[PDB]
Amino acid sequence: YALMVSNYLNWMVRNLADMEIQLGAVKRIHALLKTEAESYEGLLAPSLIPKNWPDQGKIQIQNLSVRYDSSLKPVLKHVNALISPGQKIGICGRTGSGKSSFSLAFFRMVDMFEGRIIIDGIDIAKLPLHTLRSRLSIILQDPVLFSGTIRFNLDPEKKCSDSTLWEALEIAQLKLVVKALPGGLDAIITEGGENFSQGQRQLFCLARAFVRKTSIFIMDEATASIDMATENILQKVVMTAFADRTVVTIAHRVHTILSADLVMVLKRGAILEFDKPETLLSQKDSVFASFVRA
Amino acid sequence: TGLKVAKRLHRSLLNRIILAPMRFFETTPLGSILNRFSSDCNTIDQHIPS
Amino acid sequence: RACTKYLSSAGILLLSLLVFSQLLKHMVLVAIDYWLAKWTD
Amino acid sequence: DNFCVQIIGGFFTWTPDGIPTLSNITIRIPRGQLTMIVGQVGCGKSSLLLATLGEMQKVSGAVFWNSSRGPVAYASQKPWLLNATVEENITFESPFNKQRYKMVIEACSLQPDIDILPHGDQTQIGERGINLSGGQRQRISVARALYQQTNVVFLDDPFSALDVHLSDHLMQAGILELLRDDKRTVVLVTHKLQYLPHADWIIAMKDGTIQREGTLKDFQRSECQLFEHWKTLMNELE
Ligand SMILES: Nc1ncnc2c1ncn2[C@@H]1O[C@H](COP(=O)(O)OP(=O)(O)OP(=O)(O)O)[C@@H](O)[C@H]1O
Ligand SMILES: Nc1ncnc2c1ncn2[C@@H]1O[C@H](COP(=O)(O)OP(=O)(O)O)[C@@H](O)[C@H]1O
Ligand SMILES: [Mg+2]
Ligand SMILES: [Mg+2]
Repeated sequence: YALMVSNYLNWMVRNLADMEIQLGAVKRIHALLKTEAESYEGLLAPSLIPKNWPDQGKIQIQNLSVRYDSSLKPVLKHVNALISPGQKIGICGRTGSGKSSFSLAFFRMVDMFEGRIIIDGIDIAKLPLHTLRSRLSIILQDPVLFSGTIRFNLDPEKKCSDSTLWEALEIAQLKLVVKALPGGLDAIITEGGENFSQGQRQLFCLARAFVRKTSIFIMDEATASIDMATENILQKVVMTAFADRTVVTIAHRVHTILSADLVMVLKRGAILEFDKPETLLSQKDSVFASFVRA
Repeated sequence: TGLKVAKRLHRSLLNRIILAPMRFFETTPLGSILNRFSSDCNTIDQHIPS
Repeated sequence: RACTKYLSSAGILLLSLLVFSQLLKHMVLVAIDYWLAKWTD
Repeated sequence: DNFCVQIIGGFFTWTPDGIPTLSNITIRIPRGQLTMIVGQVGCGKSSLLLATLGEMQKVSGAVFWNSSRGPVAYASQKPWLLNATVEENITFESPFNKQRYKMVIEACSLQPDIDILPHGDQTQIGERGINLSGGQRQRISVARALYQQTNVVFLDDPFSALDVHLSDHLMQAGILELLRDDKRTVVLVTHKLQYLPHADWIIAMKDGTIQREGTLKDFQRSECQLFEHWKTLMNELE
């Protein structure tokens, strides 16, 4: 047994140091395991939520002021607006005016420390996050694609048929491009969509939102990576295909929202102007007229 | 013991990450989150039971 | 805490079975060597 | 001679043995001038930019450099940021030259951004650093491209993440003033057609080929349809 001490004292000390290093990895996993979670429960009862709680698409915004964290500056200050169902709302302003946080406010991705967003008579703070975020579609400015087929990127849960996917691709000007690929809807999108262009990746994300077929679409500078020629026909076919649906279009180019029903001009997180573009362009001193003229 | 802890810790980590807010994902670098699945999980699955 | 996550994930029954079985196996080996020492005399 | 890059009959493929993504590429980029590549989505613009750089496999044709390509200041369409600071990303392995650094900061209008962040001009950027807005990533990449003393600048959609004022100030103070005074070759892929009057040379692309290559006076007679189409998009293009 003394020879075993001579062989195993070193092995015991080595395994103790190793076990300390392994418990470091367990410690890092537990430290990541104690991170806070979003409140997915929701105060409103699931029976009180109808089967299609965006029944028509009415949006009321009452004294909304949002921020991203506690002890941080509110990126929106006293936002108050009404959106009748079926109305098209163009949102314009300079970069940094809180108009993407406005789009994120409908999905509760920002800290709404005061104010309410009532959609069809239901406050969205009372609702579960999956319930809120499943009945609304958003198109971010930056495309996010995943590895897999085109069918997997448009419909990962396989809840829609091939005709719906082809309508979504045809609206997003990708019928000919996807049909030219030999797989078709089974054509492989690489990690981050590197086998497609930036505009084609963004059109894939637009078609990804067109599959869902909700009542409220929020297009947050979707056509920034798209050329003007195909942007105009894409805007026209989105307006015709979603004529009965409330669309909140955030304009990378202001001339795209000249045909909108109402235009929300944001200045430094405050709605300076919220009116029809025909009356808004009639005023010479209006900021929206300076956006269109320059 | 190694199989049980290796299953349960990855299940808990994967379920707790997807419920964390986007403020956490923007603040924390993705390497710090991903290395728990890559290296620390590899230690717990393989190196720790040995 | 964070260092004790492995013990809580293992559970009391599995961890105590591991410790008890290892201790009993090594004391059985000690008993075998002691009985061999008594036998050789 | 008087040109920077030239391609004669260039067939280039992304895939090793697939259909050529570029066909019959014939470009004559002038040196010290602004060349603008314009076209629709997925028509070969970034592919042409990377076919001159040798990043894409060539099937046929010839590529000539009269600058043996040498360095080319490149701002990719997806902005690439190192794990270092704002200043190290803009400088990008170059001597500091604070007088030029202030001009590059003001041309990209990055001065209000470095008046925020916990350590302005020294905050770590990218992975393991603070997350930026997409416009800020775009402007730091463009500031890296504008800062260097490279004869050739390649810009691939620098105005995608920016609004009207930032793009106009970057076009005027950065491209038309900072780059022109150095007599620098600028090749600018853009979807903003309002800057076509500021272009010395225009390369129009269509389905991975050169549709028409010339000045705006050339497009007024050679391609009447595309000229009028451009005029319809932006509401006599002199
Ligand atoms: N890295 C790549 N690998 C394979 N195919 C690619 C790659 N990049 C582009 N392609 C394909 O080659 C064609 C040309 O794309 P390209 O990169 O030239 O786009 P682009 O004209 O710059 O796009 P946009 O203006 O929409 O950003 C497209 O049909 C695209 O699918
Ligand atoms: N993830 C974030 N965390 C903290 N603050 C943010 C975040 N995203 C944006 N902001 C803040 O919001 C302001 C810009 O609002 P934003 O909606 O991004 O404007 P725009 O829509 O014009 O890009 C910035 O001053 C920035 O500080
Ligand atoms: Mg934005
Ligand atoms: Mg490109």
